[PDB]
Amino acid sequence: THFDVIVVGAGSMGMAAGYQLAKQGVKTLLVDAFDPPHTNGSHHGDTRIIRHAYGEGREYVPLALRSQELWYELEKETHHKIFTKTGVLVFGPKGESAFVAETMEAAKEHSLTVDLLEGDEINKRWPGITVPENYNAIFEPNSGVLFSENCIRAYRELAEARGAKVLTHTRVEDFDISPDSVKIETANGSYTADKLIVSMGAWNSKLLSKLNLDIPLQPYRQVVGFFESDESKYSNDIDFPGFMVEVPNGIYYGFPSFGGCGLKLGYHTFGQKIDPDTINREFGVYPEDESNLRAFLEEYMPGANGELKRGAVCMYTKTLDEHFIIDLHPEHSNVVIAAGFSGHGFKFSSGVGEVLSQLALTGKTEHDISIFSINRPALKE
Ligand SMILES: *Cc1cc2c(cc1C)nc1c(=O)[nH]c(=O)nc-1n2C[C@H](O)[C@H](O)[C@H](O)COP(=O)(O)OP(=O)(O)OC[C@H]1O[C@@H](n2cnc3c(N)ncnc32)[C@H](O)[C@@H]1O
Ligand SMILES: O=C(O)[C@H]1CCCN1
Ligand SMILES: [Cl-]
Repeated sequence: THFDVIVVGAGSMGMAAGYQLAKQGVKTLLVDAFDPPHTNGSHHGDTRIIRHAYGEGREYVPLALRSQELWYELEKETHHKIFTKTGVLVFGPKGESAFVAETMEAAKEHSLTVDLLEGDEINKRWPGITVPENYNAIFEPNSGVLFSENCIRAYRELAEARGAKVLTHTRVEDFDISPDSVKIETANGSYTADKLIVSMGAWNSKLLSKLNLDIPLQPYRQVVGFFESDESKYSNDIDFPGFMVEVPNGIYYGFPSFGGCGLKLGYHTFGQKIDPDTINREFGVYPEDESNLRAFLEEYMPGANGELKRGAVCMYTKTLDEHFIIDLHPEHSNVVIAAGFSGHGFKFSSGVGEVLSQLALTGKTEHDISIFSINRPALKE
């Protein structure tokens, strides 16, 4: 019940941190409210996009590239499938998309490998896409799709084999922080360590107040749907890409069909404000769930608009500036916080696990994480 490090929340970020700590022989306890991977947090629905040319900001590119190399390393270490190089297509109306423009600027700044296309060039290259002639695109061939549940399961199995312990179905209810130690309280007992990593996903919005932190964090209910599609156009086997696109009523993202699962789509810039303990996790309970998806499909990917095969309900946790929080607690250098991933953190989770392990062990990281500071002005109302 004493450890070197305790990770609270063994999800996307926490489980990666656990792997990085265990690989260094650091005796780690991970505590999760469920049994990860699971369907109650932010990491299910099978698949996640990884992009390198980064439309949310060119400053994420180093972490994206480091994370990509870590995912290739993970592929080699496990029998679970980690990554498929689908490429990622980004498109939008010419001159009317900040996301597209920043994606292009990031690629230029970092000498990333991309193709530039416009109008009917897009429809011709990828049968099944129907964009207007005034749309332009940037395609990144060497990014792709992560199997997110498999990533967390592989990190867990590898960490446990090296002696990490995973206490499941155990909610942390409170914390007690001292100068020279950390303590968590649960119904199944209290545990102590030298250092704490706090990575509770959407529950960071509810429980960071138990560490005397007051940070705006808003959970959002974000659905995805898998649709019966024309496999001769939308299969990964015919090189249909992953995508993240801007259109006049917002940003949508999606995935090619893998083994006939259907094209998967989500709507990024809308979701319901929720609390993670009362969210309705059934797909289709609000009319928007299915209708906002088919509105996009009928316009832009009309042969991927068949029967709904599967739906899922997941959560984002947004900061006011939609940048992450990765830092030491301002009052407690033995406490590390990972929060506020704002709907775009999974791809970085391998690199973030490395950052969190460095912060926990040394109070520093070799990564540049200034944009993720817990003290920055734009976090606050
Ligand atoms: C929901 C979603 C997210 C998403 C996305 C599509 C959807 C529908 N598409 C993405 C994409 O294509 N590419 C990408 O890079 N990101 C994408 N995202 C976002 C991403 O999935 C999230 O940013 C990321 O998963 C956040 O990870 P985090 O580690 O913060 O969250 P988590 O995996 O849910 O893990 C939190 C864990 O904490 C446990 N927990 C909660 N409360 C407690 C307490 N009290 N005690 C102990 N454990 C606790 C949870 O159970 C969970 O396992
Ligand atoms: O993180 C990404 O790549 C996009 C996909 C959906 C949400 N954010
Ligand atoms: Cl998130």
